[PDB]
Amino acid sequence: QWALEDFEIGRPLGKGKFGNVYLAREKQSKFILALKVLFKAQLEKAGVEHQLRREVEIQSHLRHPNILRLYGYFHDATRVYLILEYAPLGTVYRELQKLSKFDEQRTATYITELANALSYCHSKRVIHRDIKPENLLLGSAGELKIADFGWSVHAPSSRRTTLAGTLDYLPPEMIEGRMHDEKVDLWSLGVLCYEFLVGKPPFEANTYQETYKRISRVEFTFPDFVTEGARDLISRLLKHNPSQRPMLREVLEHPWITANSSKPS
Ligand SMILES: Nc1ncnc2c1ncn2[C@@H]1O[C@H](COP(=O)(O)OP(=O)(O)O)[C@@H](O)[C@H]1O
Ligand SMILES: Nc1snnc1-c1ccc(C(F)(F)F)cc1
Ligand SMILES: [Cl-]
Ligand SMILES: [Cl-]
Ligand SMILES: [Mg+2]
Ligand SMILES: [Mg+2]
Repeated sequence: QWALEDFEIGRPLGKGKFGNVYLAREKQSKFILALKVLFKAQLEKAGVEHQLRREVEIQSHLRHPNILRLYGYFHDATRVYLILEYAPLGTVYRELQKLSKFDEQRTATYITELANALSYCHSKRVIHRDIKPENLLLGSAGELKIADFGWSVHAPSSRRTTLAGTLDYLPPEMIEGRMHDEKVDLWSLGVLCYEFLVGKPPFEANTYQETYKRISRVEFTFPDFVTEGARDLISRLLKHNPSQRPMLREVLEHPWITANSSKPS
């Protein structure tokens, strides 16, 4: 169906390990979108063809206001193209670097939107497993949208692919290569809440080996300015035993969230 000739390419929107994303406009409809370009050669080399198919299949059937749309795909002799919804206000990552840290109302609103989107995902037993600021985009009204479903699977699961970059957002069971389920996303939710309020993730360290150690032992402390309500929520989410982590309904109905968020469930 679609081919490259159907689109006019614009400015670079961002880069990932494999993804090279551009602003684009479809010629006949003038529809503005984001084009995610991947190189077949590096995809074959890393042997992650299965990750790309899972990304296309899972994301294209999901329909939720806080989840980025995937309209379609096409491919030539060298590249693969994903046709995505364009997010005009950029990443949460960039926004965090601008402001250094978010206030309690901004943080609570983001968490509510995340919890809403994850609740929808888990209802189909879809787990994301790669929730971090670079993969959270912002709509035209500043609303949060989850993207990059390249690591997503159906629960329960093991891990068959090599862990690439940072360990900062992964729970002990995933890092120790053990079996895991939906509760991995809730650990990540706890890591984000901390980083949103503090300015850096709770287990950050100088080396891979040390970050590994702090995560498996759950070693984190709060700065003085973090209030009692925030500490309660974060402490509940960062449990070593996954079955002790709260349900998403509990997060959405937490007194600190309900008092500070500006959006409903
Ligand atoms: N729909 C989009 N709108 C705006 N920017 C995007 C969009 N998709 C991706 N980007 C930018 O490109 C970067 C990489 O996209 P992503 O799909 O996460 O690539 P990868 O899967 O290689 O990590 C993101 O961090 C973001 O900054
Ligand atoms: N042809 C090659 S080579 N390496 N990956 C591919 C590939 C990966 C994903 C798809 C997709 F259909 F899911 F979109 C198609 C092709
Ligand atoms: Cl290109
Ligand atoms: Cl306190
Ligand atoms: Mg990404
Ligand atoms: Mg990816």
